[PDB]
Amino acid sequence: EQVQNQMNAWTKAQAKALDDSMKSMNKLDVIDKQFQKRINGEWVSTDFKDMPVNENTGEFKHSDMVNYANKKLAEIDSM
Amino acid sequence: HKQKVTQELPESTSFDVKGIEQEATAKPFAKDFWETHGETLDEYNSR
Repeated sequence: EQVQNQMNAWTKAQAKALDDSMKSMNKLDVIDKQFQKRINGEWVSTDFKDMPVNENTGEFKHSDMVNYANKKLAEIDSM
Repeated sequence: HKQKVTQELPESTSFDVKGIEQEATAKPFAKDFWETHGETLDEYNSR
């Protein structure tokens, strides 16, 4: 009944680690959706400072576009 | 405690796009006439 009390905290520290790595995937998904709405012929900006933000993503940093930019090119190279 | 930092590194890729190559510098019309009709343009109009 001490190890149970330890797991109540270790699980909280694992859910706070799948919160900061699902944010960093939400941001790439929304950046892809922005690029795709811009390509298919719709007038919405694609700067990282103009994405939408909904507490599943947080504020967008610059490095969350670099990451995306090297990941479309990586995916297009593999087709 | 396990180190939560792996030697695994992030990967960026080059914007390597190849389109269509260009045709080389085609010969000048004077040299064209030369190595095809063996005589320059001046020597062809003198007739």
